[PDB]
Amino acid sequence: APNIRKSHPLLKMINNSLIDLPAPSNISAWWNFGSLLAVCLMTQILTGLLLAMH
Amino acid sequence: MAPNIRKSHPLLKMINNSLIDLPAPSNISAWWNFGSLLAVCLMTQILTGLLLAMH
Amino acid sequence: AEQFLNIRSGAGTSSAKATYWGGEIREQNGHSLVHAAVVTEGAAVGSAEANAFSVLQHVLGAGPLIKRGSSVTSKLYQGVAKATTQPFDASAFNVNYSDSGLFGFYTISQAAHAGEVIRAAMNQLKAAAQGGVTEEDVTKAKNQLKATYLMSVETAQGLLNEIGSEALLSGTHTAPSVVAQKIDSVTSADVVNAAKKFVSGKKSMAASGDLGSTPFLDEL
Amino acid sequence: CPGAEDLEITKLPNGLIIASLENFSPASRIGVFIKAGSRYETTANLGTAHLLRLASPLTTKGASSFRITRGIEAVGGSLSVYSTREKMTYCVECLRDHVDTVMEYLLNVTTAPEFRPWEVTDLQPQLKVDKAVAFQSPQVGVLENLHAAAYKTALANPLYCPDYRIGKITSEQLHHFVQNNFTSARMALVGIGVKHSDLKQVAEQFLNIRSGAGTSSAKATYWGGEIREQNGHSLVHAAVVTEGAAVGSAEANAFSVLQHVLGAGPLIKRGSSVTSKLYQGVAKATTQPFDASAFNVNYSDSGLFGFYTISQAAHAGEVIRAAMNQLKAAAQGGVTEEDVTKAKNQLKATYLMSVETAQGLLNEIGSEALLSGTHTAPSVVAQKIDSVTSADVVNAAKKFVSGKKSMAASGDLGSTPFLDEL
Amino acid sequence: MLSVAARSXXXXXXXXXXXXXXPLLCRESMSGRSARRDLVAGISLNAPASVR
Amino acid sequence: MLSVAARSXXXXXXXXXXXPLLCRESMSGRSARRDLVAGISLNAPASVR
Amino acid sequence: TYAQTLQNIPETNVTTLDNGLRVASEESSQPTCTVGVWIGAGSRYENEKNNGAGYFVEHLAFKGTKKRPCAAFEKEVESMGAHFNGYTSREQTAFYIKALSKDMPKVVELLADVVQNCALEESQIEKERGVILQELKEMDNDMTNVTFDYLHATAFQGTALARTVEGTTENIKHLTRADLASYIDTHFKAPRMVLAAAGGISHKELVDAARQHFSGVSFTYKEDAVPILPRCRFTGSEIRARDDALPVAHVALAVEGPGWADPDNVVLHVANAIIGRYDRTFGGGKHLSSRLAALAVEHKLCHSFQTFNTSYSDTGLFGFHFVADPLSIDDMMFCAQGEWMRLCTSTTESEVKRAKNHLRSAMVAQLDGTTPVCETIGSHLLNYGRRISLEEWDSRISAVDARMVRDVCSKYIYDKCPALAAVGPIEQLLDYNRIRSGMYWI
Amino acid sequence: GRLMDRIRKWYYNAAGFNKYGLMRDDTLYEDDDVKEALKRLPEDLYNERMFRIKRALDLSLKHRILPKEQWVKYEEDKPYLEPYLKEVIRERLEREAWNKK
Amino acid sequence: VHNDVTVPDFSAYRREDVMDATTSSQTSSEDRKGFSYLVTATACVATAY
Ligand code: HEM
Ligand code: HEM
Repeated sequence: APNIRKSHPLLKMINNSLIDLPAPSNISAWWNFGSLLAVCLMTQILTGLLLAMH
Repeated sequence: MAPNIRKSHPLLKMINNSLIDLPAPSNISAWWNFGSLLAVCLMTQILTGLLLAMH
Repeated sequence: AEQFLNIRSGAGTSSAKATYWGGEIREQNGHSLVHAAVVTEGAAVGSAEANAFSVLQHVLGAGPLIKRGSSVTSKLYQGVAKATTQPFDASAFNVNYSDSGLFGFYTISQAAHAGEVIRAAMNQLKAAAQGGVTEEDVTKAKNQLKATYLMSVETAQGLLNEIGSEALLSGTHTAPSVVAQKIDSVTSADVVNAAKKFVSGKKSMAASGDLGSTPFLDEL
Repeated sequence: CPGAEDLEITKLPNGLIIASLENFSPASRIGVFIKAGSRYETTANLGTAHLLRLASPLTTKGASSFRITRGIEAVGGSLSVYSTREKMTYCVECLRDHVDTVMEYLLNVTTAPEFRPWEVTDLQPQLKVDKAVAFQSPQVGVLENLHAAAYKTALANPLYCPDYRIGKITSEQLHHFVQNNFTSARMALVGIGVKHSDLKQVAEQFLNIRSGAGTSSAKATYWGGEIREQNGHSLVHAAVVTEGAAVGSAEANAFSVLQHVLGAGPLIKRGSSVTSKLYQGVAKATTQPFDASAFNVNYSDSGLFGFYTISQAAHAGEVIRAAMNQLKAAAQGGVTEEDVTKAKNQLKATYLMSVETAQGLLNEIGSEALLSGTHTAPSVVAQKIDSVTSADVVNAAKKFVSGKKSMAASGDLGSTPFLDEL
Repeated sequence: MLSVAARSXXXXXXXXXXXXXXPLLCRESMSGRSARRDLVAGISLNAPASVR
Repeated sequence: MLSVAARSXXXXXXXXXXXPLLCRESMSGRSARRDLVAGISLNAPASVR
Repeated sequence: TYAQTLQNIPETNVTTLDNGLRVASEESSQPTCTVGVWIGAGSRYENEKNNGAGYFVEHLAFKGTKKRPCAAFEKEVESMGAHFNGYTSREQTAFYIKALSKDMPKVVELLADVVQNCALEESQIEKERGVILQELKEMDNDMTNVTFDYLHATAFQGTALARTVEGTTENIKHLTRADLASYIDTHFKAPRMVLAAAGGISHKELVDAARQHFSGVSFTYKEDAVPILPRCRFTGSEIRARDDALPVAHVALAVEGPGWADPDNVVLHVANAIIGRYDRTFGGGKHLSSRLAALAVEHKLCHSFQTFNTSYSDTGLFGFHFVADPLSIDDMMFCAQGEWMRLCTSTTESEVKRAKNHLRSAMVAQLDGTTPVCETIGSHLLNYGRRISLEEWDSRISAVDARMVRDVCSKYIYDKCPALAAVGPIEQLLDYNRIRSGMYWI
Repeated sequence: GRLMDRIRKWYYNAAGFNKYGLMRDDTLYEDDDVKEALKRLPEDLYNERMFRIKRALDLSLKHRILPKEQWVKYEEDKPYLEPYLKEVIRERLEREAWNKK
Repeated sequence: VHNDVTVPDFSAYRREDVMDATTSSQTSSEDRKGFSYLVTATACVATAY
């Protein structure tokens, strides 16, 4: 595979789900919540760990 | 579609392609048994750890 | 039939009468076994001249009767065997179409002994076009044919295929005794002349396999 | 500074010919002409000549498959192999300064191939591709079947390896083919743009496989067949020929002229050739688009002559019959003393222009230096061409009308006639 | 005998390769293989392809 | 004229698959001048006459 | 030796007729030759309603003049073994003849008779109408051309250069005997033309014949004025003609070039020499020196690809074109843009040394025969206002070095908005934005 | 003298792959050069090697070995791949050196 | 035929500097990009803070 984004067993994953992933050209802002939910989750975990430490 | 639901299902295909139809060398010795033990061990440590963490 | 069948009568499209060409098509494909057919225009279906070739067929050899045996009643085969020494096969080829027909022989042989096999298959056709047909060969063939025809109707498929082919091209069913009567009413001459029609008529050929030693229609 | 040189042309003991020139061109062009082609194949090694053509870049005893390409490209040079049914030409091109460099590879490729089994094996599937592009022009499909129907051997052999043999050719067949045909007495080392002394030093002082005429081509035997390819195309291509004349034959110049008299390829962009009796004759018979020309081929021991047409499927009959009358009408004094004069110059012009191209020139100097042994004077060729009588031409036309014809068609032939309907 | 054959549940199938396409070594495994007469062609919705 | 042609850097390639002319203009000059030649270059397209 | 042979090349004699026409030639020892007139006129000179005239004209330019009708004209050309051909581009048209050095003078007379007295018979015009319409349907099936027209159509959208040379369907169906006449009168004029000859001809004898049939002189000052055309605006954009029923996809991508005059064009051509070209019948295969050709072979990226530096008077197109299966378009484009970035950022002295040698051989090859040497002269004068010898070109080429190529390519390629034309089953190639990002960071 | 020869034949026997019926070359780790070398092997040598390997793997799984009689002998070990491998490496170095300067 | 195809008018969307079909769009290139890249660079700086 020419570009190491298609062949690498890990960069292929980041690629096939966040970079070359085919998305409908017309999804509205109501399709923005999935990512927010995700980011939210990583955020809760990070602040939670920080609190759990005290 | 695929005949057996072990090849097509996005999850059973995973359990299958890594623990059931996975091609393994016919002659790996007992020294190849530690990977699974390490895994089982890990699941075990986590379970007993949670039980202890609760007290 | 009555209560159902539609698609109105008539005969719509008509086939543009077949026109003889007498060509020679050769297919070099590397095969170690060369197949070859050489024919001339022959009898048409239900033709008078038909039964003649059918007999000239069996007189020359029209397909083995003894498992793994060397046909003796087959002049063509026997004639070939005397010319070649390696494995092979050779037979009388005969087709009867509505407005035309084809007749000749068909061979199979190792690429190198292709020449000898086809030339040999030829002499056997010429040698017959020259009185080389005993009054007996005609008698053997005659029954050899009535037998073949007869057996070929034990199969429900064979029978229906017989009763049908006539009921369509004719309008009625010939008596199995008429067919037999029409077949033996073939003279030793009818046969020899059929052989001549082949030697005189314009030939068309078709080969296949490694033809590096196979002859051209104009080398016969 | 530089001026007019002279076309030297030595020959060594082993029979290797060496033709050379020098027009002080900024670029040199060297070739290796060889009497070898698909004509020397047998049912046993068909296609081998074709593969040998594609195998030019394979590793040699002196240079690797790698160095041959990177080495030639490094000096802006080139390397190609053109071949007919009976001649192969390996030629390279480059700037004067790099001739020496580019020479090493030419030497290696034509005399020291290795035909390593694996290289050969990886290469074979290429015959499949190379053939597929060539056959895009229907022009090539019918000429394959033409030669096929016209002969029984040698020249009857296809120029592109048959399908059934793709992937079945061996390194052995390649080696034997090169040993029995690439022999010094059948080879010539032509070369435009270099001092004759150097091109000579290279030859003798380097070439191996040699001395002799190894395999000999089994004289071509005329058949006069008729091969037809029904393939659905809306445009029918057809060729009808008769045994014409061989190379160097006295009867050669005659057909060449009968060619131009009948029409041998347009001279005015989008124009309706008038000097073309055949074309004009056809146009009067058909009304839709088309093309028609005089076909002429000169081979070592034989030749082909006739016409080639292209037309809508339905107006195929009228076009070919029309093309015929135009050949009979000429076989019947239908050739003016002037038509012969037009053609005569029309030909000397064509020949002349066709030598402005370094490729055309080298191809001329080479074809002679190999089939002959020396270079004819451009005035002799012209002298030999006009010395053709109005009769020579008319008789050539008769030889066509009388001789046995072989034909080759292609396309939807539902209205195309059979050789015996002409 | 106007039969196109008499002059020219069961059944076994086969398989080849496409794209380009996809043994007899004695007079025995070849005899009877020289075109008796014309060529017929069959197709069944329930059985193998036939040819004579 | 013993030239097989005189009787019968640059260059553009093509491509096909495996496994148009509509007037006397885009057809004229396409009737087999003479013999058929075939070429192959290690750096340039394949040609045929 | 190379150095010297370049010098011995006979100089190009040029003399202008007081009526505005220029006469140039390169005399050789050759018995045969070529002469013709190269006009500074094409589709860029046409407008919305007369698009195609220059082409409709090119078709009649051979159906005879008034001095001599069709059959006569043809007969007269054929019967003397001369070849008459020509063409018409966007900024250039030309009609030239191939014949024996002897006929040189009669040729000129004919050339002049065509460029001046084209009969434009009206019965002929109704015939060429169908002929042209057909050639459009035939050329419509040549993806490579359909693609470069689309490239132009978008690269220079809203301007003259955005038009096809053959014109529109409507124009061909309605152009008038008038328009064609008008085109010839307005455009085929002495100061905008060049009489070029190559072969064994005497400049003297040539210029003499010119004065003789290339007469008509001008009175006003405007008749000696060569109009400067309104500049065409380049636009970073794309046109995607999709048809999944087509066998293979065609892609052409390019940035704006400098235009004939600019010396950078030398470098650019050296650059293109580094990337080179390729097609499935190149025997070199996996060993080709062109990195893109190599990958193409290794990964089966395309059926073929080519780089081009299409120059014009004031603008140009510098890009590349490739043909590839529907499922390899992306990777090809990816590797291609890659090689471009490599040009702006890491070109080696080894790559250039070879590129120069390839370019030298290339320029020399453009002078193989009289017709091509004539084409060079016709175009050189018309575009550079003089002839540039191989000795001079070579000097320019020898001056190019890695450092230079990087700077020139960075100047025209790096972070630019390209023009993109894509035809066929192009689903796998996508988003201008993504293509755009490919324009930066090696 | 024969020192190197004694050592070599010693090691060869100490190694023990001959006990599985393997040839010295059958034991090469398949890096890139070896991968290429193998592709160049004639059909017969390739299939013979294939069986030898599958044979060793079966012995290995069985925890058995070949009967002393069947062990490959030092002087009968055919170095079938070394000729090819050395060439594959010869070519690679050429390309490598050529792509530098 | 493809000859009957032309790129629609993008006047309604063009930036000023490249609105005139007769002016080199290259002169305002570094301008149109410098602006958009300035916006981006700024977002980066804000995010870095
Ligand atoms: C799905 C993600 C999570 C959710 C929905 C969440 C939600 C909450 C809620 C509702 C509270 C009570 C807040 C209040 O009113 O005081 C809380 C408290 C807390 N969470 Fe989480 N939490 C999440 C993840 C975590 C994680 C991953 C940790 C540990 C690594 C964590 C550690 C804590 C701690 C230490 C507290 C107690 C201190 C406090 O009340 O602020 N949380 N969490
Ligand atoms: C990779 C897995 C783990 C390892 C290697 C591990 C190891 C250890 C070790 C060495 C100790 C001290 C044992 C001693 O008393 O001598 C320990 C204690 C403990 N671990 Fe883990 N642990 C693991 C996972 C967990 C998990 C997942 C939890 C929590 C859910 C956990 C909870 C605890 C607790 C509560 C103790 C303290 C009570 C005790 O000392 O027994 N452990 N762990």
